[PDB]
Amino acid sequence: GRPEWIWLALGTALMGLGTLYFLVKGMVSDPDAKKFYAITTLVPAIAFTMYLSMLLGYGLTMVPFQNPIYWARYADWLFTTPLLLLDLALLVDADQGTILALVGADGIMIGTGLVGALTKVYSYRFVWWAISTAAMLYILYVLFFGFMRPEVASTFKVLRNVTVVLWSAYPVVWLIGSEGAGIVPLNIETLLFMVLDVSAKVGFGLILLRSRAIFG
Amino acid sequence: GRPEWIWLALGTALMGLGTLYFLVKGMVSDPDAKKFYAITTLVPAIAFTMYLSMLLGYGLTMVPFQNPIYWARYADWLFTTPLLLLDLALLVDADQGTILALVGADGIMIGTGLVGALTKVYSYRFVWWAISTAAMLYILYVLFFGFMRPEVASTFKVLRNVTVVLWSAYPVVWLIGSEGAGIVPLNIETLLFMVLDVSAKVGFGLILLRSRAIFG
Amino acid sequence: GRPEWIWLALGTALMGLGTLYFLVKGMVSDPDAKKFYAITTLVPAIAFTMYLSMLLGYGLTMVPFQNPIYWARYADWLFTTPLLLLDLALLVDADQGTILALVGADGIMIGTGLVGALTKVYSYRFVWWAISTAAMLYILYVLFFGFMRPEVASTFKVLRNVTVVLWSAYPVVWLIGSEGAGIVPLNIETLLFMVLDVSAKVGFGLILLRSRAIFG
Ligand SMILES: *C/C=C(C)/C=C/C=C(C)/C=C/C1=C(C)CCCC1(C)C
Ligand SMILES: *C/C=C(C)/C=C/C=C(C)/C=C/C1=C(C)CCCC1(C)C
Ligand SMILES: *C/C=C(C)/C=C/C=C(C)/C=C/C1=C(C)CCCC1(C)C
Repeated sequence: GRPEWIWLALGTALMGLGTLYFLVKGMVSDPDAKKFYAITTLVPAIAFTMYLSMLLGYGLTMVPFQNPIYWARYADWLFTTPLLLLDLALLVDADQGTILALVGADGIMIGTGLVGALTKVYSYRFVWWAISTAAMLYILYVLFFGFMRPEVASTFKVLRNVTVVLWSAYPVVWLIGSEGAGIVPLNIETLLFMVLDVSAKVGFGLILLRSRAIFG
Repeated sequence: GRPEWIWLALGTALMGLGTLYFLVKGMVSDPDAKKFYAITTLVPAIAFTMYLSMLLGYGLTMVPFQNPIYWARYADWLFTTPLLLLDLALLVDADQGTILALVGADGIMIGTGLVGALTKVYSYRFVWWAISTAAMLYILYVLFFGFMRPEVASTFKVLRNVTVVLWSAYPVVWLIGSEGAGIVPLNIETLLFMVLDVSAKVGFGLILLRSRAIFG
Repeated sequence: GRPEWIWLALGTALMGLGTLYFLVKGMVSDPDAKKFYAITTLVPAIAFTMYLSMLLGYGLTMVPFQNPIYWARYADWLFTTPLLLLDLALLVDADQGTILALVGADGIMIGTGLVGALTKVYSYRFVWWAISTAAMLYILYVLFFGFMRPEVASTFKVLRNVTVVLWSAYPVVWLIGSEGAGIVPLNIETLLFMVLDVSAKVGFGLILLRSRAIFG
């Protein structure tokens, strides 16, 4: 019924297939590699469920500021974005202190994202967007300045670059889409997030899980 | 007022008493044993609070598909089921990678359980049930195939068998009860969950905390 | 508009400034010290966001028992109180078992706090208050009886004393304020929590982050 259904359906499909691929691929005894397979398989598994929830209409609510807001995205990102950061952190043997900073900053990013998404005073939505963007920028700063076997170095560099590029798109899509200024229709916005989500999840995992960096 | 009150009241009582028993019993210097006492005491403490919430009417909502759904169960299981899995994982010195898989799969199980519980399209409730059951089955697979001092071996075998049997009952009760097909009345369903919950929590803890497997 | 706005605004300001101070101060290579800076900076960062949410009206709901309840407090405390306990636990090199007990007990404290805050049967609100207070008392007991370099000893003693005093005020404020008996107006209650929150967060962090106890 809703025009964006096609992109929700494809996202569900692609997340589903990616999960099954990583699950089959991970069938691995090396403790380190097992950690990467676990993190990297859980990511699209979670996204699969949240995409499904949006397709079926459960992960959608109306916010008066009567705007269709897919809140399920934030339930997804609350878990999947810290997991993706753990993949990076583990590659480089990050100190626990740096892990907590990343995870905590990420929680703030998604939580303020959600508050902004659900806020009924239009102008205040963008205050929450700004705070969330600050947390994102802190995360990007830590990834470049806050942190090594050569193969770990090469793979970390690729994944970090992928991360900086894709993650930076999210706040732009939100600002111009139905959560923000409403300059890009919900249908197109759903498509953008779908492309970003699959790349950031399945794309990312493929690069990581095909590299020898994950073995001790 | 509501017929199931008696089973909510007994569950609250039994969870309460089990918590106090484990608390008194744990009054223990061995680091390993302290970890088991903590996990195993927190479990029925959480369940106590969620049983209380249901007795008092706070953990109950009406879902139109006007069906009384005790959502408090899922707030309980979200924390207590991973904790029970940590008890198992620690016994056998599981690799962190295997722990994340178990915990993550468990989160998916309960989260999709909850979505199914609260879904307003009747047919879709059972799609969520199926996904949750898949996650449960993955958990059971890991417990048997994804993993040792003899006393650890004996105790792990008992607890794992208890786990496989009791946990497998939960999806059956849900399917036939008020969350699913509505073939078994809410009153009887509440009783089944109460028996399962106490066994899976207090029964489980008694077997674990009386074994010498918990000491290094 | 609402009289308590001034205290929400100052709390937001003070939490904001404290976060920036700790962030600048932490600009530190020692792994141990990094852990303390992370925990201690995240704390007022979270509180900043939740104070903002209350100022802007998002973190407030009406509970019929038509009472204005700031639920945002509990979203704050759910994360910040375990973090503050981790600061203490790490100082003294607590066993993981003791950490889980503290964190778990803290989760119960805040969760039952929230249930009480949102409960529509007046008398039952204080049952939840009593359970939460029991969990708090268990936490205080562990801090004194459940647990060392001299500088670690001195700093831990100060922070623990600060903790026992400030934390014990929270249940009293709740009982006499708008969540409980309604003997102290919401405006004054908001002020009390603001003073307690800043002391418990910024005060606490200043004492910790100025001590040499945080370096290995
Ligand atoms: C698989 C999903 C991924 C990698 C999602 C990343 C999402 C973000 C980095 C979102 C950031 C946002 C802001 C920085 C501002 C407010 C809007 C958000 C939550 C989209
Ligand atoms: C103390 C509580 C325990 C051990 C609960 C275990 C609960 C489950 C294994 C529930 C499983 C479910 C499914 C597998 C399908 C959907 C319905 C659920 C959530 C009951
Ligand atoms: C920064 C915030 C801090 C340190 C908050 C501490 C809050 C508590 C210790 C609250 C305790 C409560 C009870 C013990 C009973 C019910 C009411 C609560 C949640 C305020």
